[PDB]
Amino acid sequence: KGPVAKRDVLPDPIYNSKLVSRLINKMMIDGKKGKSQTILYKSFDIIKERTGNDAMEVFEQALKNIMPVLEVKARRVGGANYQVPVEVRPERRTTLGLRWLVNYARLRGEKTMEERLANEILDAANNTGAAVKKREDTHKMAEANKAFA
Amino acid sequence: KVCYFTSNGITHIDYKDVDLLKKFVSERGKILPRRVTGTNAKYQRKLTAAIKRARQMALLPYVS
Amino acid sequence: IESGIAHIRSTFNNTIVTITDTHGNAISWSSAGALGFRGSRKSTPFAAQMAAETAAKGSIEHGLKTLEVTVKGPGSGREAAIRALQAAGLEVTAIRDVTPVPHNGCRPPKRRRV
RNA sequence: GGGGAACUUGAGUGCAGAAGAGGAGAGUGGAAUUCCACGUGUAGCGGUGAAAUGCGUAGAGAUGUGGAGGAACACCAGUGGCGAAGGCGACUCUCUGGUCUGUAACUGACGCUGAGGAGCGAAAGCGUGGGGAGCGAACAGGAUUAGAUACCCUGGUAGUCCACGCCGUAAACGAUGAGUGCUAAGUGUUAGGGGGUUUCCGCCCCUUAGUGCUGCAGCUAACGCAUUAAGCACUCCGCCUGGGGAGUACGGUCGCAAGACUGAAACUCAAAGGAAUUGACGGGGGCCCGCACAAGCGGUGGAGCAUGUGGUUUAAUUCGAAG
Repeated sequence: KGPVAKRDVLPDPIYNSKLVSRLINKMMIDGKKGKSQTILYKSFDIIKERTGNDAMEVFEQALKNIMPVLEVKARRVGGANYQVPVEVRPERRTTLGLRWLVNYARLRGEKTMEERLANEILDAANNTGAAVKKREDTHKMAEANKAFA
Repeated sequence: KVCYFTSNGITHIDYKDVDLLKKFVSERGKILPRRVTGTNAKYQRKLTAAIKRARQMALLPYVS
Repeated sequence: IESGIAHIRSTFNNTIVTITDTHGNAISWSSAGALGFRGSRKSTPFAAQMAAETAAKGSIEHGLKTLEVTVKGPGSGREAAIRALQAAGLEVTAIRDVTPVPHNGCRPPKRRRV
């Protein structure tokens, strides 16, 4: 066995910012192609309308808000199944936070997908959202069991 | 490896001589073992006899 | 109340912390159970570390600066709390490894696997 | 074999040293555990894989003092030493046993073994009188479990200790009886003695007696033992003759008792066993692998239907397949 990894959804190499990185590539982890690259790219403009600024900035601001920095896994010891706090790798951070946004977007429930997702992006740009809610529950769980190393 | 008593050629302890007993007990009051004092096996038992006698006589502490 | 002595027991289940005066007069104390650890978690070094700074906080407001610590029994809390003291801003002048070591004492309890 | 006269190597005595938890009696001392009173002292302490019983606001635990007691003597401590064996470790003293070394002054075979007999003989156990800190059968409570009369936790009676008697057993083992002589070495270590350089230290060579570790020949069925023989030999004693039945039954001798020693049989089986060999397996160890597990996706069973199987059903529901 051994470590393994890959990269994809790559934007262009040079003169590339994160905003156009996503405006041409990235994320889209909702299903097959189509119904993504669509039901998206339009979520951003509705929040260009809903906020008087660049609709991208709120995206990674809400992302920063959702990012955890500790979490906890399960280990078998004696007969207790202690919950052991651990850290998060730089890529594990992004994948899991993005995952939380997408799954809660498809859980919350309103008229339709793109307004659902946009409302959560702003509810995570502000620090009152469902995904952020799970973020602080994982966090309080973790440093409530900080003792276990 | 160096054997202090046979090196300096001295006979039995003469327990009153409390000066070298400090050197042969640790600062904690623990009596040092052969592995560190390097003294001869026959003399070590009469050593611990002498230290025990003087310890009872309160010339060396039981614990420091 | 400038100088004192901090005593900590390092057991396999708990770690108590208590401070006293050179005249052997207590001021304040703390413990893993005092803080809220109930199970085996009391034995963790973290619990003793927490105990250390609550003891320090109960110490400062009475105005004691210099300490020297006596540790009793073997346990994981040996290293945690002692450096937690200086992490709490205090100054511990000596470390004393005083534990009851009987020459023969009393016959210990039976074995754990019979 | 008997008798007489020698002799000294065997066996002892004397002489000079050496060592030792060798034994019995008296006293003495240090760290602790517990309890008690006292100061300070807030909220839990204790405990296990988690927990719980327990102890605490009637102030615990913790922490600083002072007492009270009973048990064992930390490091020194070492496959070290002593003892015939059980066993024997703090210190001092009183009494007392045995051993080794060098001698050559003494006696001159005074030696070995030993059925019965006698005495010792760990721990538990018993009797009398004390003592009782801790530990702790029994016993209670709390856990675990389907159950748990246990493993775990909190208590805790008898015992554990002392004086005098009794029992006479242990895997009382080196699972190897005692004594004597001979048979390659190497290597530690304990108590000595002699010598070569110094009567300095410490360097080495011989040398007895122990006490380990490797290793020839030899023995061994294999392991392995191998000058501390399980080798080569001689004396004396004890013990064995297939496994159960059974160290039980009966009868005796002991014991207050528990029980101990002596110790059949009928019946029944063709095996029971020792050591080594190869696989298997372990809630054994050391490595390594696999969508094996983690880390993700989407599913199965909840509904309807398609199909296969079990059951039932028939006249037949053709037979085969069954982790």
